[PDB]
Amino acid sequence: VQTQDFKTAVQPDTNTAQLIKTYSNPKQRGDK
Repeated sequence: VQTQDFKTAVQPDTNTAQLIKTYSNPKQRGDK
């Protein structure tokens, strides 16, 4: 899972979110 370019109030790059993204959306690019 790729990290986002920068953090946002609505979308923080939390470890829990990245763990959920493994099965929810593993193909997200992360390029804003």
